[PDB]
Amino acid sequence: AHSKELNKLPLPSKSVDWTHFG
Amino acid sequence: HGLLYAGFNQDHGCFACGMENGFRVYNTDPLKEKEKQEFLEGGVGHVEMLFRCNYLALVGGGKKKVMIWDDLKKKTVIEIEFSTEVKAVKLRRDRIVVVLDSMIKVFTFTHNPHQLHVFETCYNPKGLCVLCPNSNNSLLAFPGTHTGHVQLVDLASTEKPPVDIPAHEGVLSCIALNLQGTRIATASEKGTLIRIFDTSSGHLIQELRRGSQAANIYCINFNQDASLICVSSDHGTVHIFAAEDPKSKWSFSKFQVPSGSPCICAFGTEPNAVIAICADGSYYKFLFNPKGECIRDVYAQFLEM
Repeated sequence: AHSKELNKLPLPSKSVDWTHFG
Repeated sequence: HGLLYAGFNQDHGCFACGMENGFRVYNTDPLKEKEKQEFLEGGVGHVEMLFRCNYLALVGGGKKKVMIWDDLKKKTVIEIEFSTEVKAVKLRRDRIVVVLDSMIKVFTFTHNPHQLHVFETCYNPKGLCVLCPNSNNSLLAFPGTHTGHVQLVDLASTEKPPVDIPAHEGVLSCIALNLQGTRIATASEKGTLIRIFDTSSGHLIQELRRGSQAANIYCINFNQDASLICVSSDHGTVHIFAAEDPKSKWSFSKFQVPSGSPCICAFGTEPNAVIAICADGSYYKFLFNPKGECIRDVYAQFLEM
């Protein structure tokens, strides 16, 4: 169910680094 | 030069450049090159940022394919192609907004996007569209079919009727949203009058005049508190107005970039700063006093750093 939620979530919620450019 | 596109992000703290060999991401104030991912063959004509995260929306040379690029993974993660040409792309944490010459399509930010809404616009070759990224405000504003009118839509509560603002009487040339997503600026092709409306009401908050001669407006942007506003016009001319005082109709300051190349304008780190990114690869920082006079003045070629 966790993997099901992941594939149905926005990509910024899955793999992100909000300080990649700062 | 190689510069095909330049645009600010959502907090105006960074700006990205589409190049013939790839793309570059810069810090607005102070000027610093953060990333230059070349080898991207095609010629990037539009770059959209989602603040300082790793996802960038890129429009190729053919202008028929939107590509989301994960700079961390150094690869394209999402690719949406269109039969018509893509004029602009706007980003937010849960929605991907694509601007076409005749309509606006809102997709999801998933691996296989899901088109959620379709909004109709007039002929929009400039790609005029603004999208509030603030978590508490999913506002989308675009040119309406009524020539001169602006249509506002809340991407969260879509069932509510839209807001048709009879802004101007001619073709719209520029639109801008404040950082808080509460006020919108408009400009017609005549470019003699600038109008700011309330996004939650739809009434003329303030009207401002830049000049008598008809000029083509390029870029408009508020500051943080939406008290000041900067407007760029032909020949790299920038006017700085005050927005929260009906006792002011003109710009209290006005400057021109040294090269005279047309530019985009936004306020910098200092509260009295205005940054101008010109098409010829010029970076210009302008500091003004309360009366509007120039104090400091920084100029550099950002493409050569």
